[PDB]
Amino acid sequence: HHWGYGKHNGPEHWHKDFPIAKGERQSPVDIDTHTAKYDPSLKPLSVSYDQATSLRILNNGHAFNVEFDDSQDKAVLKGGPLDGTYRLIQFHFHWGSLDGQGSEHTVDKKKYAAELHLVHWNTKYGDFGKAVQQPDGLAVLGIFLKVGSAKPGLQKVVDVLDSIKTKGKSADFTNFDPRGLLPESLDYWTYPGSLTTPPLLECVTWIVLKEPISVSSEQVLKFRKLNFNGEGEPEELMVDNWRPAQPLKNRQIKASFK
Ligand SMILES: NS(=O)(=O)Oc1ccc2c3c(c(=O)oc2c1)CCCCC3
Ligand SMILES: [Zn+2]
Ligand SMILES: [Zn+2]
Repeated sequence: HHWGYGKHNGPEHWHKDFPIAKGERQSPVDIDTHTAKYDPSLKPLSVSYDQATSLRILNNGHAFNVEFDDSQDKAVLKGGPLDGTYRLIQFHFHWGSLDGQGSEHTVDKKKYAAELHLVHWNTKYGDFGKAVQQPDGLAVLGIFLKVGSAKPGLQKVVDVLDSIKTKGKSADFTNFDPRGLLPESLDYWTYPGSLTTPPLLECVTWIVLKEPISVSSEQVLKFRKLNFNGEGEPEELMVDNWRPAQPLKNRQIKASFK
């Protein structure tokens, strides 16, 4: 039926509605450190979020995301394996039913408690809608979350989750600075991939940071209180909203660090 993350509408069923699910560059993938290739040509990432303008946070039934005003050339991502400028549009997370799983990408088969995705679109295509139709239309910055000390910058996000527990619930979320979610180092791995939820378009240049951010058990726990269902319906806890690793095929994962 409508795709989801359940046993009867989850990732293993998506290909029926979206044939590309079995494509040549699907995401996520497992990053093998034995085969990752250091590319001395890769430029450092350039992140300019000082002018980022958050608008609201919403539960869309697949996860929760914070939307940004992508009108002006405000918050942009450039450099790295990218050509041109990419505007930040929104960010969301993927997490598990327990600390031992939740991330989409894995490193040497290791799974993290959650994964943060900052989505950006290539300005040369005019708008977000037209970018998804191109192989270099989007750039998603992926950040792993491990359980440990608390991340101050994430507190504002977790404290507001109470008010958007069910699908359809939205809340104004202004003045949130995404810089507080970034790790110390910007070293990264990169490869061409796709969106990890339907429509699964292969229009993403993936940039996965090597350094995970630390979040407390208390913080991650609040993610698990959200629901997939809308208000006034069978309760189905929003947990394990991640897609398993997909076949690497003929792709090569490059590293910006030795
Ligand atoms: N893991 S992820 O960043 O690829 O997740 C997604 C998957 C699909 C979308 C889509 C849209 C978006 O804004 O963020 C997305 C993030 C809107 C329309 C394009 C396809 C669906
Ligand atoms: Zn080796
Ligand atoms: Zn995602």
